[PDB]
Amino acid sequence: TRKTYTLTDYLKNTYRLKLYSLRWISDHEYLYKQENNILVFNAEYGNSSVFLENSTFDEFGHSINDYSISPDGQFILLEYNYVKQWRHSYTASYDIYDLNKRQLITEERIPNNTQWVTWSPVGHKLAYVWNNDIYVKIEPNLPSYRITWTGKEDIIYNGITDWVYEEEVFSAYSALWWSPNGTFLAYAQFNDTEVPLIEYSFYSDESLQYPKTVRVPYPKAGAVNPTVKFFVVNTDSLSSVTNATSIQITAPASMLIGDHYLCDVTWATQERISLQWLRRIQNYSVMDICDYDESSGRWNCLVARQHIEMSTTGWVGRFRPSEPHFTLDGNSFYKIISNEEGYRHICYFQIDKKDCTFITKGTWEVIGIEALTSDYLYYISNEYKGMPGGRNLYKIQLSDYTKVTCLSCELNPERCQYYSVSFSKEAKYYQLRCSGPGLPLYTLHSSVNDKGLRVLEDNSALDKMLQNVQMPSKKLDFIILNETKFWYQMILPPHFDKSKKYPLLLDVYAGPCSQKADTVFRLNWATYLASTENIIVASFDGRGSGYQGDKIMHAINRRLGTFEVEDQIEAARQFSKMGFVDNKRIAIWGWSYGGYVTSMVLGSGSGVFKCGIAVAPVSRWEYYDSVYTERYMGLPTPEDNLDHYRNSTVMSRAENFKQVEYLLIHGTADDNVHFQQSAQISKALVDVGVDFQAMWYTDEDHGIASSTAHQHIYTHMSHFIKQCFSLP
Amino acid sequence: TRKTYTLTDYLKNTYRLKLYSLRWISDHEYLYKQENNILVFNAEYGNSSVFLENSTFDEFGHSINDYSISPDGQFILLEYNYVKQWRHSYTASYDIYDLNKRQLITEERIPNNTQWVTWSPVGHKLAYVWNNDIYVKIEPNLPSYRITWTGKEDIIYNGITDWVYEEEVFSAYSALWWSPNGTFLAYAQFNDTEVPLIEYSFYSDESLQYPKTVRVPYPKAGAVNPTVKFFVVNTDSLSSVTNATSIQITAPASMLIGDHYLCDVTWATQERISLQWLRRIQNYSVMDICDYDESSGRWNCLVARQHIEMSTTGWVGRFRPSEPHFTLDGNSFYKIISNEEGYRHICYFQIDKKDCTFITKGTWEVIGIEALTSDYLYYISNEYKGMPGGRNLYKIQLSDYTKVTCLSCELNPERCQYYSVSFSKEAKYYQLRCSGPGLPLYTLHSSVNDKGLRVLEDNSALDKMLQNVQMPSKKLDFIILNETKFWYQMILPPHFDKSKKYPLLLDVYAGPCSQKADTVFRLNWATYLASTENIIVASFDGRGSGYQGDKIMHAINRRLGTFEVEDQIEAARQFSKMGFVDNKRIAIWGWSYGGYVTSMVLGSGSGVFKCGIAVAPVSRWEYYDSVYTERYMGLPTPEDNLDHYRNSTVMSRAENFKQVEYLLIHGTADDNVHFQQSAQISKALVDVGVDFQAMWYTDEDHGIASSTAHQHIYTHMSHFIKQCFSLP
Ligand SMILES: *[C@@H]1O[C@H](CO)[C@@H](O[C@@H]2O[C@H](CO)[C@@H](O)[C@H](O)[C@H]2NC(C)=O)[C@H](O)[C@H]1NC(C)=O
Ligand SMILES: *[C@@H]1O[C@H](CO)[C@@H](O[C@@H]2O[C@H](CO)[C@@H](O)[C@H](O)[C@H]2NC(C)=O)[C@H](O)[C@H]1NC(C)=O
Ligand SMILES: *[C@@H]1O[C@H](CO)[C@@H](O[C@@H]2O[C@H](CO)[C@@H](O)[C@H](O)[C@H]2NC(C)=O)[C@H](O)[C@H]1NC(C)=O
Ligand SMILES: *[C@@H]1O[C@H](CO)[C@@H](O[C@@H]2O[C@H](CO)[C@@H](O)[C@H](O)[C@H]2NC(C)=O)[C@H](O)[C@H]1NC(C)=O
Ligand SMILES: *[C@@H]1O[C@H](CO)[C@@H](O[C@@H]2O[C@H](CO)[C@@H](O)[C@H](O)[C@H]2NC(C)=O)[C@H](O)[C@H]1NC(C)=O
Ligand SMILES: *[C@@H]1O[C@H](CO)[C@@H](O[C@@H]2O[C@H](CO)[C@@H](O)[C@H](O)[C@H]2NC(C)=O)[C@H](O)[C@H]1NC(C)=O
Ligand SMILES: *[C@@H]1O[C@H](CO)[C@@H](O[C@H]2O[C@H](CO)[C@@H](O)[C@H](O)[C@H]2NC(C)=O)[C@H](O)[C@H]1NC(C)=O
Ligand SMILES: *[C@@H]1O[C@H](CO)[C@@H](O[C@H]2O[C@H](CO)[C@@H](O)[C@H](O)[C@H]2NC(C)=O)[C@H](O)[C@H]1NC(C)=O
Ligand SMILES: *[C@H]1O[C@H](CO)[C@@H](O[C@@H]2O[C@H](CO)[C@@H](O)[C@H](O)[C@H]2NC(C)=O)[C@H](O)[C@H]1NC(C)=O
Ligand SMILES: C[C@@H]1C(=O)NCCCN1C(=O)C[C@H](N)Cc1cc(F)c(F)cc1F
Ligand SMILES: C[C@@H]1C(=O)NCCCN1C(=O)C[C@H](N)Cc1cc(F)c(F)cc1F
Ligand SMILES: *[C@@H]1O[C@H](CO)[C@@H](O)[C@H](O)[C@H]1NC(C)=O
Ligand SMILES: *[C@@H]1O[C@H](CO)[C@@H](O)[C@H](O)[C@H]1NC(C)=O
Ligand SMILES: *[C@@H]1O[C@H](CO)[C@@H](O)[C@H](O)[C@H]1NC(C)=O
Ligand SMILES: *[C@@H]1O[C@H](CO)[C@@H](O)[C@H](O)[C@H]1NC(C)=O
Ligand SMILES: *[C@@H]1O[C@H](CO)[C@@H](O)[C@H](O)[C@H]1NC(C)=O
Repeated sequence: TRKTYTLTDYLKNTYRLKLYSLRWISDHEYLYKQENNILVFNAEYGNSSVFLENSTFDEFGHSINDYSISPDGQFILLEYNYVKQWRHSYTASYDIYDLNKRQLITEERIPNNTQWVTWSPVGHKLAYVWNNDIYVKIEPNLPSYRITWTGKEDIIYNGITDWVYEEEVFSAYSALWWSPNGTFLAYAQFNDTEVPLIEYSFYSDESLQYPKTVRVPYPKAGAVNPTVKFFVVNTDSLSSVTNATSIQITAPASMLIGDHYLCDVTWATQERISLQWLRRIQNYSVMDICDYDESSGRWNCLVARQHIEMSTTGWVGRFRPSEPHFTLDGNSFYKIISNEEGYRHICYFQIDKKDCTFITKGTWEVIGIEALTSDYLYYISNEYKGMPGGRNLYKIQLSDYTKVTCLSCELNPERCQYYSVSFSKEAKYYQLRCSGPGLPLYTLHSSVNDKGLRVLEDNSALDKMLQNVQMPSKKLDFIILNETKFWYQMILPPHFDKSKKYPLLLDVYAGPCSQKADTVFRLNWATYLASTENIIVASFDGRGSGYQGDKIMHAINRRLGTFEVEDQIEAARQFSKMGFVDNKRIAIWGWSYGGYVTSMVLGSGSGVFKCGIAVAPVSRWEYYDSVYTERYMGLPTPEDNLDHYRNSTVMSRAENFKQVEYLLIHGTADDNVHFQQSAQISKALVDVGVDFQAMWYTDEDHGIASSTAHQHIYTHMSHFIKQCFSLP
Repeated sequence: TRKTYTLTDYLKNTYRLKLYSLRWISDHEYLYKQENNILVFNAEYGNSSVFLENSTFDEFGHSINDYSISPDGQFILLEYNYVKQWRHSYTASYDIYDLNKRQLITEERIPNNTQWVTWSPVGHKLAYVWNNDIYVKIEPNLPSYRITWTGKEDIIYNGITDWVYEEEVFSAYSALWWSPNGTFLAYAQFNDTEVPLIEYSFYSDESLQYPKTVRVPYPKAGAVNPTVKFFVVNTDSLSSVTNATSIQITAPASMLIGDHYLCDVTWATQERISLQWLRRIQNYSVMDICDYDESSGRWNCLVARQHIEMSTTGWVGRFRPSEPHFTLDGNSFYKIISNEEGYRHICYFQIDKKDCTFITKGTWEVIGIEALTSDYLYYISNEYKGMPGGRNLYKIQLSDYTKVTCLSCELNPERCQYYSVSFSKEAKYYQLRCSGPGLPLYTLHSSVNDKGLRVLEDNSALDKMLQNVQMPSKKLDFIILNETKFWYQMILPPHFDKSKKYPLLLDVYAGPCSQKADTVFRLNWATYLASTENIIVASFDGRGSGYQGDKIMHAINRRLGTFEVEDQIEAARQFSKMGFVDNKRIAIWGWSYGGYVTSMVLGSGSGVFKCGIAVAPVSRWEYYDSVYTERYMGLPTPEDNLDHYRNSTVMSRAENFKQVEYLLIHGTADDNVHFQQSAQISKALVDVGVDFQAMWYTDEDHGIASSTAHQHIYTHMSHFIKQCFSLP
């Protein structure tokens, strides 16, 4: 009786998870799409109205992929012809619709194949990138002003990031930043002239007779990196001059001496901007704070306002130096930095004083600063119950740091331990997003008195369905190794019986500053494996994992492929010693960094695992990109860390794979972890006479997320796992 | 008790067939390499002498890949630094050693990276190609004369073939032809300027940070083909002060009207050369016979000497128009052509006469003309016992065509039914090479009275080893289909018992004019499957197969992927009805064209096959090269045969694979059948949700022949077949 969570359930998404995505358009109103039409909600009372009826664009002749209302509510940007590129980048067509006179603007329209478009933060100015050059339109129906003329495909990028900056630094395609009231438009320019190209075939539809060769500037570890420059243009002067001047802001001398990166851009006030630069050896960063000089029309960054951030134990920041949050007057800012103990906490800075004051502290960390008002700073941390895998919203009194209120901890402690938040424009209201351990719960709250206004989405519908299925349970706990505690989670089959021996699958990622043991509720492949196949799926956060202090996170500095790999093997030993695991049936699998660790574990000769699956794995660090790799590994040169680069490859352990069953999978169009990486693993295995299973996914990328391939790969992996555990 | 022939025996070659490869140097002597030393043998008595010491180059410094003694015996070309290119092409370095003065020539030596080299047919002149240009050396130690100056990598080829001409037309890298006494040097010139390039990644050794992109001019079906020109140059009148003059021989107007190919070059006399041209629509070819004009210095090809060869049912020739065999005075010639019954026989032509006289006839075919004297013409045919899969040497009296004598049929009928032959210079002697059904047997014979002089190699050593192994047997027979007989062979497990049910694997190629059912003795994968796994391995020759007349061969004209696929299913259906076949365990596998047919069969929905394996298969004809594809399919244009091109793909049958187990294999560096072909197959399977097994071989080409890859692919396929058949 009562069905279980099956593979088909997962692949067909029969049990749908509901969410509540809103867009604040002011300090007390937000937009919500309720069945193809845009509604506007009054936060205060919960009442609404139709902002844009679903029939507004039926004869548009195109499927609108997304929309964007200008800050002043006067226009709406319609995106269509969406064509995905990398992780964040894509191109599209755009039309502007005048919401007042209800008409679609047909003159001086945004070009087709536009790479990026953004409204000014105030009013309705527009800035967009086309053919790698920046353009600005003061009015939707007027001609654009071209800002740059150097744009050149795969070579010069104005206003948009190149491959590595998009993926590893800004996690965005856009590289432009409007000043608060929209007067200035700041942007970065990347030059990839000497950056080597990764080349791979793209087969496309069957009708393409000759395969296409995709070529993208991609700097592998130790190769020539793109160089970068920063500029600011006064958009208010565009209609007064024929060719507005882009004033350059040069990097400090400490960065110019060698290769470096621009890693953060954050406006402070209408005439003050801050920039952080990072040396290619990512343990030294500098923040400049630059002011507009109204008499010279130039930007100057006083050395008395420069802030240095460096690390003696690792790289700076979790993945990059943190962003500052300036007070209204721009004279001070809050920033998350690692304290003397190695834990990331909020530090209060005066712009012209080098010593900051920490406003939080403890053996836990601040995840992020969410909002700042004249009286309070709101942040998310894992302080609650000392659970590094939990997240809660807190409020600290700027006039009395001992006054810290946890705003989400006790709301529903059993159902909610992992929160995310979304504040209105002036932080007058905030939407809380609970994502576990129970079903996601979305709520709205008033900042003036921190009172709950109402439940936005409680997922009652799904709760109703799941009651008729034997769902698995999840356990989150820790084990103590060398005096330090390390967390793990287990997806346990229904009616779990600890007096039995269950087969165990270790689900691993384990890249630096990652966390696989948390309180988030997920419906994924492990759900089906535990529920239907009675398999225990475990994950462990060992050395190198984040949110637990630098002692743990920086333990793998300059040594990827060691401690995080070993700790995974040790975790499996610990789990077997728990008594309910069948030592004859322990498997391991991972994707991406997880594919690498899995492969390293399978080739360790530990004898602990019977089989494993690596999906799109890194196989040798010299094949991965510079920014990410070098951050942890330094440079692959004899004078630096070449020996470890050469000693941490999967290929060097090929012989040991004779002891296990291995399934290797990779998408041929992977622009991130090149197919090359798995090509070298398979070749090494063939060379030592090792048999193994393999699967390539034609034209799929690092995500192997196309609908058909997603279903195909998880189906293939399920058969392999079931076979290895002989269920069947 | 007696081991079996195992997979390791196949992979490690424990049981080696001995050969006897001799090189005729005159009408009565030949060279044979024994114990690394080159000996010269007197054919008449069998006595020998050492020709060159295996130690002469003891300290040569390089590993000699091969040697080539000049016609006059005065010099020996040493080949080293061999680097393989495609199926026949490669580059290497060469040295010339003087046998008389026992000295290595050190002045004016052949360049490194030479693409082709060849002695003149007489004496010791040399002609070689380097950087795509032709050079001639009258003396080994003198400077060479540059014959061509237009050589350009991947664009202009002088004296060497481009990819398609190498693979599909000449089956050689060489595109130069010396006149009989070495006076003239004829050569072709290929222009691939507008030929599209196939591009694919080459990963190389682990140390290569960025994969390289290989690109080769390769015309896929319907694409722009390379153009060709033919030249003749007098090597007796070269000057070191003036650039050699090449005389062009243009193709006939019936050829110049559209795309065409040069398909054969054969010298008739010291001053007469014959050339055959073929239209891109390969059912029309023309032979020109050209004579040197001593007063003009030009070459004239009289129209009265033109010979047209066309086909109304298919293409011309087996794979191309056959080569002519001219008489001593070059006034007449013998050439194999399809007769009015559609059977290939020898026709006797007068150079200035249109009608030729057939000298052989019957429901069987001449395989090739092997030697010609004033009294007899020697040839190989499958006439004996009406077995299309057998081959014997015959001679026919030119003065009375009714006098035909079989020279090998009765030598040893039980052990020998498949012969190839090698005649000395003036056909005074001939070496017979029996290759089946028993162990290979090499013998020497004298033509005057067809005496069997002696046994050169009888493989008695191998015979002694095989008596201690349980070897499989081979059954060759036929089934009837619509009053027509089609042959098949079965490799039967040792101690075959017709009262038992054996699983069966259909080994298929089935390309046009192929033959898989024959009397040849082979030690291969099938030998192991039958001997050790007790699997019957069968092969069948259906419509489209060769050596049985055009009625059968041309049955698939303009329709590949139809009758040849259906006939394999029909054969399996019949075998499944036999008492000794387990109809629950019938599999099919093939490589290359056999990979295509295997895939087409598995996606047929016939229900006869449980599983199958396709290695480097063609999946849609538009992806394969023009010369081979168009020969059978015409052009992929709506006005020609595009519909069938689109209806004969593997991809369109994806859905029907849900009922079978399929293993798809392909080398990533396949320059012949591009990985693309399998990449589209897998994508189609993923798109309809059908699970399957796959394996790519990094950097392997169409042969997947490197030692490690070879062992790995056959090990992997063995596991697949055994699992499919439930064999321990
Ligand atoms: C939500 O409902 C309120 C209450 O009816 C609307 O409030 C408006 O408030 C102004 C000033 O207080 C009044 O003068 C208006 O008369 C009210 N609106 C109307 C239509 O009478 C508010 O407009 C509603 N908001 C949404 C998004 O529907
Ligand atoms: C991008 O960087 C390249 C250098 O990598 C710059 O190109 C050089 O430009 C100078 C002067 O124009 C030439 O003398 C050099 O020959 C160029 N070097 C190379 C390798 O091309 C280029 O100017 C930069 N582009 C921009 C817009 O800054
Ligand atoms: C606007 O100003 C920029 C910068 O002065 C101009 O860009 C220069 O263009 C010239 C050739 O026209 C080049 O020699 C320079 O190298 C360019 N400099 C930069 C920074 O790009 C641009 O051409 C001007 N646009 C117009 C319409 O005049
Ligand atoms: C946005 O901020 C800019 C910069 O402070 C404002 O522009 C300045 O306005 C003052 C007047 O208060 C002028 O004296 C300066 O010449 C302006 N400077 C520049 C660089 O333009 C601008 O007015 C603000 N925009 C809005 C809408 O308030
Ligand atoms: C190869 O054949 C050619 C052509 O038949 C011979 O060249 C001719 O030789 C005679 C002398 O006996 C000359 O008078 C002709 O002018 C030559 N013809 C040409 C085209 O050169 C040549 O002698 C023969 N070579 C050998 C080694 O026998
Ligand atoms: C050689 O083959 C071609 C193609 O099959 C024949 O040419 C014509 O082909 C088109 C279709 O491509 C048909 O519509 C015509 O009926 C075919 N015949 C003719 C005369 O056009 C061509 O006839 C063949 N040549 C010979 C000598 O058999
Ligand atoms: C094979 O044997 C013959 C003798 O039967 C050898 O001798 C003949 O050839 C020699 C040159 O090759 C001559 O010098 C002899 O005069 C000649 N003898 C006769 C009776 O004809 C011959 O050389 C031997 N061949 C080899 C390759 O060793
Ligand atoms: C090789 O073929 C090319 C192209 O067929 C010849 O060049 C011709 O084609 C060019 C376009 O690719 C035209 O722009 C040229 O006008 C045309 N003729 C010349 C002289 O370029 C090229 O000459 C051929 N090369 C040889 C050695 O025959
Ligand atoms: C072809 O290349 C080879 C390899 O460079 C040349 O051989 C010489 O090899 C020695 C070592 O064995 C080197 O020290 C020399 O530098 C090489 N070159 C020379 C000129 O000595 C060879 O000379 C080249 N030959 C031709 C015809 O190109
Ligand atoms: C999560 C992390 C982040 O928060 N900020 C910066 C960039 C986004 N982030 C990343 O880790 C990106 C990395 N390229 C992800 C990553 C790591 C790895 F080892 C691979 F093989 C492939 C891959 F895609
Ligand atoms: C045997 C045949 C011949 O005798 N003469 C001419 C060329 C050599 N010959 C060929 O068939 C060559 C073809 N490219 C072989 C061939 C056919 C096919 F369908 C493939 F997918 C791949 C392949 F390599
Ligand atoms: C909005 O459009 C949807 C179609 O997605 C339709 O079902 C619904 O009835 C519409 N609702 C309103 C209020 O127009
Ligand atoms: C975009 O492309 C379409 C079709 O190519 C064209 O009709 C339209 O006018 C283009 N719009 C712009 C702004 O270029
Ligand atoms: C930064 O890293 C390099 C490489 O390990 C190191 O030599 C240098 O001392 C580091 N700088 C600091 C401040 O730790
Ligand atoms: C031979 O022809 C080439 C090609 O044009 C030319 O460069 C060279 O100088 C010529 N040599 C003589 C001696 O005419
Ligand atoms: C004869 O047999 C062939 C196959 O051998 C089949 O395709 C055909 O339909 C049959 N009938 C005739 C009249 O050819």
